[PDB]
Amino acid sequence: DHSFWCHSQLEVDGSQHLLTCAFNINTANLEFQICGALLRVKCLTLNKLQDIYFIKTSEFLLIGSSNICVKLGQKNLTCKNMAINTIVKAEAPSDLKVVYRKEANDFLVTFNAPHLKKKYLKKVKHDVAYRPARGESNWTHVSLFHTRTTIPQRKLRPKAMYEIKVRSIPHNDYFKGFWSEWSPSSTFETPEP
Amino acid sequence: FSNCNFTSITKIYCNIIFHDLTGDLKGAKFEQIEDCESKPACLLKIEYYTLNPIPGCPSLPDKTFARRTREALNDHCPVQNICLQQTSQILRLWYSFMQSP
Amino acid sequence: TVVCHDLETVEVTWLSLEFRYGTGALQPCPRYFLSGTSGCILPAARAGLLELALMVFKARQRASAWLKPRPPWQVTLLWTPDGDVTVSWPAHSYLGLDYEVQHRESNDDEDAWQTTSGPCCDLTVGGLDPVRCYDFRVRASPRAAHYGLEAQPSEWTAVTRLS
Repeated sequence: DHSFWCHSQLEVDGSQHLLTCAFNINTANLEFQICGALLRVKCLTLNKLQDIYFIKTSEFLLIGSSNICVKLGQKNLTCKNMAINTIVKAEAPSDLKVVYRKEANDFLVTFNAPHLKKKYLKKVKHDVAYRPARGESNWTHVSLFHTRTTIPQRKLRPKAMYEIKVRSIPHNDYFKGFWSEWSPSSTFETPEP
Repeated sequence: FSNCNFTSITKIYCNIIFHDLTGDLKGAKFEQIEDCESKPACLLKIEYYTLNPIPGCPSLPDKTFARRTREALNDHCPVQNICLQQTSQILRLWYSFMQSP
Repeated sequence: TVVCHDLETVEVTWLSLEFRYGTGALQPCPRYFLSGTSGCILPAARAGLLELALMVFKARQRASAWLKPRPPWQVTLLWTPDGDVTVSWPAHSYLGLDYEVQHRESNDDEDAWQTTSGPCCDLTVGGLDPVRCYDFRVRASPRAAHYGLEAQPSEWTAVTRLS
């Protein structure tokens, strides 16, 4: 099986878009080529970096499907058809912060949603996950479309350290794709009751 | 253009071409000349303004918003001041497209 | 200033005003705003270009270019078993609106409003505490790509309190 995955990311370091692909081994003389649904060119060849392949470009039409092919000289080993606009990986949120509010007896969780400042995919659904840092527990998840939420004190054990993190996924009637990477985990402590 | 998939074209416009158009205009605005009262009729005008070059802005059909417009129609239909002026005209026909039955 | 109220009327505020739709004959304001002129109200047409002449002032746009919708008529709040709150409202009689739903803890400030957006005619607000009280308010916001950048959102609805 020479199966592979790809995801796109819109407006990474400017107006340019990022395409990333990688194999599910050895990259012996193997190259990735994308053809179709580009603005000024017929095809592009991705740039190899360690175990992954990527291209940063302004050439994506974001309309229609492309053929992504693993090639050796000119032989197609495997080709898959996919639309750049349907494999969009969201950017992870940042500046995750937790503040204990004694008067409200709760924890205020905040983070920044980078898509808000972007042009094409501005709206994502967020997934905040938290659990005690020590021991085995099922993560509690909270689904949001906004960038603050609260956790009631009573919902948590007292005098314990919690781990918390957040991720995002596209929420758009045209752009579709994948969960972002998790943000870095923050930790916070609950006081005595 | 009466047989075009207007729903698909709308999604491409709303999520891409619109942003491309407003991005190029950068707040600049003018006045329109002609309007339209139906989606097929609006698409016809939009296509004409977008993909036919005009004196003073020959590169218009090669702009990103224009190429994307061309691809959307294909897929779903069976002097800097001059460039900006035309872009404003095109944008306002889209508004008419969006508001028309 | 020019405002097209809910695609029903166009209200112009500043003199004498003439107007026409299309390329027909200019017509006088049917009902001037007079002091005791300060402005004019005229009918909105869903199609055709509205030309305004106050020449001391000129404009030429679809009436919808200045769209300010009426606020949503009545907001409903329904706690779901998920722990989410579904906010819903009646649809406008025309397309091209986004709705902004704001909420905040009922004890909180006027600077503590959280916003979410979506199309008609409902959306979900998650992560709220079931034992706390929340204030909700809604306004309709014309989509830039639909009506242009000269359109503006409605006033907020009166607060609706959830327990």
